[PDB]
Amino acid sequence: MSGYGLPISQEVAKELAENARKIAAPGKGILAADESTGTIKKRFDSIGVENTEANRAFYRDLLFSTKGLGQYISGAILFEETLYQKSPSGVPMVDLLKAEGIIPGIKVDKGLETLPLTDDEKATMGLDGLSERCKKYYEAGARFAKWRAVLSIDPAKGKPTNLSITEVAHGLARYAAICQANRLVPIVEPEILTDGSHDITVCAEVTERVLAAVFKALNDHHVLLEGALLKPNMVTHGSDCPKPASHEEIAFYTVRSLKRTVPPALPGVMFLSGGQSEEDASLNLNEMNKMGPHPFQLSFSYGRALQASCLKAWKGVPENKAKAQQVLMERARANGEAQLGKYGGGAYVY
Amino acid sequence: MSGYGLPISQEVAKELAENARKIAAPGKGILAADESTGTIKKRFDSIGVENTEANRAFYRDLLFSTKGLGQYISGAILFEETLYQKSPSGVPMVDLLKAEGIIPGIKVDKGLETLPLTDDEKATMGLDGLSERCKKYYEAGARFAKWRAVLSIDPAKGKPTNLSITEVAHGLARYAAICQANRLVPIVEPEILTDGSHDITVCAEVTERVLAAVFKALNDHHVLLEGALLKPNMVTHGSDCPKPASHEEIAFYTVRSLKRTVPPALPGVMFLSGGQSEEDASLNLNEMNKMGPHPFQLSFSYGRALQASCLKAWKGVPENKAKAQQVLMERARANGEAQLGKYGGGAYVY
Amino acid sequence: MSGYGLPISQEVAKELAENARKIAAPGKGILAADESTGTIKKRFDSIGVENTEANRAFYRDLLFSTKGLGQYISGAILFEETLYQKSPSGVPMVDLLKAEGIIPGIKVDKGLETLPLTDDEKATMGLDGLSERCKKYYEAGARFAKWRAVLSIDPAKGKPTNLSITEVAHGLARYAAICQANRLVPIVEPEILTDGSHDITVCAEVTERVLAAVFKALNDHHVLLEGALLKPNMVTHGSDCPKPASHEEIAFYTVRSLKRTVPPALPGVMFLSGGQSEEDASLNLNEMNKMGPHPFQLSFSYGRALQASCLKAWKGVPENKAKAQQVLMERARANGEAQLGKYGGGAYVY
Amino acid sequence: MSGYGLPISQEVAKELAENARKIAAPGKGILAADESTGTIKKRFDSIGVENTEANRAFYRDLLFSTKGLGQYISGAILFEETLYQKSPSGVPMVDLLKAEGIIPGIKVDKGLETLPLTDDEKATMGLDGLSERCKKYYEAGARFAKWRAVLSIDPAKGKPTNLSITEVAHGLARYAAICQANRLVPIVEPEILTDGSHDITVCAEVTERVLAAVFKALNDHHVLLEGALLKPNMVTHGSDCPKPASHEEIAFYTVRSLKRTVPPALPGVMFLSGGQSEEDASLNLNEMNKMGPHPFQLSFSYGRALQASCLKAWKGVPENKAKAQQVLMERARANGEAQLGKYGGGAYVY
Repeated sequence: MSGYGLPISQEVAKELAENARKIAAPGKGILAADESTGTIKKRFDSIGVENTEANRAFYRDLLFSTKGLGQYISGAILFEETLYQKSPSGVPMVDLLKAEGIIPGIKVDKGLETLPLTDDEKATMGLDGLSERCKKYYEAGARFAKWRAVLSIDPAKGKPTNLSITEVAHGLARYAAICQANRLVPIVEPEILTDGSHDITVCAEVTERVLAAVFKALNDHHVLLEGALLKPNMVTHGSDCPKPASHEEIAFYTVRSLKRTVPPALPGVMFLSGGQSEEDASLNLNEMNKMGPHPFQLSFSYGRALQASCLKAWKGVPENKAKAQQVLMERARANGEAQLGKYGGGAYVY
Repeated sequence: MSGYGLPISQEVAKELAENARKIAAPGKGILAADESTGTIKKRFDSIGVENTEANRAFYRDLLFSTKGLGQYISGAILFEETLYQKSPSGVPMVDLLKAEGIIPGIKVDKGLETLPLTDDEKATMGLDGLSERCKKYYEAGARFAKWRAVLSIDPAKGKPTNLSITEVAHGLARYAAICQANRLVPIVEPEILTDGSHDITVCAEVTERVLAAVFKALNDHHVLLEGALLKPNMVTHGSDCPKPASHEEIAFYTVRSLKRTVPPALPGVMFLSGGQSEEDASLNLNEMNKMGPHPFQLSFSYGRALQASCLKAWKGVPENKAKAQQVLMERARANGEAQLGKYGGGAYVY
Repeated sequence: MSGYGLPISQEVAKELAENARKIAAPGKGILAADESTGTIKKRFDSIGVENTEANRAFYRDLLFSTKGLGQYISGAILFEETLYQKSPSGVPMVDLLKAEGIIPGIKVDKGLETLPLTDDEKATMGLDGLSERCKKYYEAGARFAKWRAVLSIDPAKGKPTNLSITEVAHGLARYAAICQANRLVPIVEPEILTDGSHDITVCAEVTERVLAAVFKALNDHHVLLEGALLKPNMVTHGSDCPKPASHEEIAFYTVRSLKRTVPPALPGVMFLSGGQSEEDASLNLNEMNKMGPHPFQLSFSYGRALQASCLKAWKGVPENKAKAQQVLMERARANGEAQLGKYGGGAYVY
Repeated sequence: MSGYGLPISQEVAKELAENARKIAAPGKGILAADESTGTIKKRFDSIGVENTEANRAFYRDLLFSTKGLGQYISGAILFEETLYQKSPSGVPMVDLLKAEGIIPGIKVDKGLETLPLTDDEKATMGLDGLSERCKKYYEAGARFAKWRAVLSIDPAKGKPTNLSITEVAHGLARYAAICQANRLVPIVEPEILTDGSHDITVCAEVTERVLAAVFKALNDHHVLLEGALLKPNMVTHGSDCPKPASHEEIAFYTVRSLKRTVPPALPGVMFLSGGQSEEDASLNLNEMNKMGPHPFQLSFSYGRALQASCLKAWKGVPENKAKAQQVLMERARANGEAQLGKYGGGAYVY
């Protein structure tokens, strides 16, 4: 009809859909290694390492040159620096990924900014120049992108407010359509933070409301779900709760929230770990995939939950490199097995 | 949180979800026998039968007393008259349904009314007194309800307009929540009419936009998808097209439109036949279920496509009753087999 | 364009706009005498009068036969019973109104019903058959209509919820367009109740949000603002507050909330009195009209604030009739003078 | 309540409201001199002048050093280059404005970009870094800002589409709130282009729909209308029409469209001239202000309609400077008089 979205290029759509399914491949998930300069500082400060360019290059090479990582990792999200970086030995980071058949991805948002006259609710910035950036990143080897939006739960303050949800959904939908116009699969990340002492049922209600708004906006903006991925938070108690919900509970409410809101043309839901321990992140995903088969792949896009022990094993010490790659492999295998519901553990409500 | 829907009664939710799954049972579908007085007149005029109460009672008894119908029919939608009617032999219509294990359902809308200052776009009326009606109907044996909204495609006139879609979605969401509060599974019927000469791709675009709006509104109104059913139109060419789309095309675009918009917590999509021939209705459903397995049951809620030949065989003649029940069984079996993708025929684009 | 509202009949629009301006006439306002059977019982119980048909007829005749009332009263809202009623002396109620040049109006909503899964938030019912009712009421002499929606403020519960506001706005917009299609000026009444201990600034915020939503919906539904009236609550402290806001404060925040949301094509804002005393209702309106001139008429549509002392003077005693009509005239004059900012009293913040 | 906008700083709000009223001063309007490098090239190519920095500095100095211009010009919108530029004689451009008491303003958008999968419908870019830019611009002397969004009318293509309107409104509301957080009055410019052969009544319908959406979004984002200005298109026939509407018609439909959508807390509507001749722009504004008094100031924010003859008189020739300033004064006086409805000409439908 007149007034509807123009037809997407079949050739572009096929590439997006093929790459989205490759990223959401059974038994595999995403390594989120896209910490910005300031975020990697936090990661590095926790093990007392100077956040220099050489240390960042050493560490990202340690990750991406891990032999056999591609058995469990389908894609790696990079920060812009890393996409154009060489390892200490001189090899481009993207070439390390290609050697393992890992698809490079690129974080494209420009971080967070307070929405005026909210109680420090956040807009995600980055649409300006995004289309041109996506073209350059595709040329450099990226085939998917990531944009992080953030929402808070605070019942006393009415958070997340209508304005927060509307802004998050609008930014994610604009970003996703721009990515697809430039042949990048968009990872849509509406992260609801665990901050607070709310119950898991409150997280479930908020997650549903947010995802319903996000997917309506994706439709409004002509986003191709077949060529997109979702990166949501699992549904959990708030982080100030003294009792973490059981893995069975987390899996139940997470799957329920997704099935109530996510159309099944979407190929993959790649969870963020959002402060969970490495073992919880694996056990929670495993429990969801014992409830399968599902209408979309339920898998992982983990940063902290894939790297925490790796970092602690490396300690900034070059000599600890092999040990560090071994622990990364241990966690990659755990989460690949969890994708299949076959992880053995390591060291209806309406 | 404060400001969200109160929790639905677990006992009510369980009943709704159990009955919705019973209606969307594999190998079965819905007989839509809820023609109002004026609509059954049309049906009867086409075979030259006087639209008297006795003829209506005779015909509905002919349908519901068909021995073995419950093998293929999970539920029967009734008009209010029929819900409180006895067969010519004195048996309540609901008792005929119960004897076959067919769940009674009830049409609860009060028909269509033009939206002011539209080009005869239609609102569905009936919310006033609906909650009280649902209570009475549950007492009388109904366990699901139906509400029909209607949209037109007309590119030159911009139909369906924003106001049409907004009204359809609002009425369906209010109706569905009221039904569930009264322990009735709501069938949500946003019918996009085939009127016009538009292509199947136009029907697909409009269907997507409408369903995205409907399901956002269902979420806004706290409707439990686990205890609801969808009754949409298949995606087809307009009825003024000289070439009907292939069964393969209709199945592809119909499944695609659903997977792009319908969250998989919904248990069943029960298609309306919307003027299609009996054989097309079966072949189109069969073709969709050759593409399975699907995240929800794809089945039928057919009026014309289950009764056309039955009516033509009955001819208002009492003596043609057995013959008429035989042809009804033939079509019920065809469509039950089509639900499984096993109907043998009778007498990716982004 | 294709997809926009069809043009309203110029002849119908002119009648609506002329009658809306007659109702919002300088120095005059509306007598709200449309208490349903159950609401007039409350009014009558407060003075110990049996709520019989004869007593209702006696009292409404006492009101409408008050000589000279038309100097201050432009229109009178009636309950359906009264529109078709005769005075104890045999004169039709509408003929009493016509003799004073008071325009008859008619309440057309069917009362309130809880929205499912809200904390007893209310939908207004009555759209079914409304168009046909409006035709009959126009024939009987009504030239404007009234539909009351209700919202609550409760910060701890997040009231009014998004669903409440969406439903209120949708019902009011549908009702208003149906009225105008039938040559009745719609009074749009989104009453925010005073219940609770919130501050006047909270009432101001909520009133703004509600009115912004209402007027967006009126536009979506093709409502002619030139032929409509608004009946909102004044902006005040909650009724559990021990200190009532000053008349200066109430006037400031009320005018501010209106000027921030109401397009000036609307001819009149006719305030409800919402539990205020007779004197407060007059002084608050007077204070607003000392701040004039305004882009729309600020006037009154008072029930309790025009009748409280009248009822107390009548006491159900026929002999107290003249005294009762005198006190009604006293309050009508007070509020007519308040419309002009000339009431002498009786017995910027961003 | 919890969940509403935090209170705006009273000190910031007072400054914004005072400056907005100063800009919308009776008998005055805005000189729009904010042509970007590429737009001023077009302007300069039409008179055959090389678009060098020195020529731009010469011309902007010619404009802003016009003696007595502040009698008719309350504010001047600048391009960023000009805000930080000195005249050929060495005087900062902002100091020329201050000497005449003209308030400096700054264009802050980053231009237009196609919305993916639309028929070259445009988003306005520029939110990234906007808050930080506004701080710098305030320091440099700017007290108001401008952001231009663009919509097209094309009935056959359904333009402006829902996505276009939603994007325009979202960008304008985000921009306006960010400006106000940084003490800049935002000019909200949703320009509906005249392109096409549509009638004035089509322009009126589209303008209403767009403005209703814009002002709902401004409310959603907590924008202070008391400290904002609107810069809309007048309501006219499309530019391909052989007959331009009468000045009486343009004034009627323009005022009507505003009064149907713009809340009267907004202090000023400062029209763009949008391709009209200098004389039409003045006569159309004059005709609107013969229909006064209005609930907001109706005035001008003219680029082409204040400069066309000035440019043609200058011809890039330095010696033509005084003549050019004289013609600028002639047009400034014409439009200041038109603001009052006192321009003498130069060389109800529902």
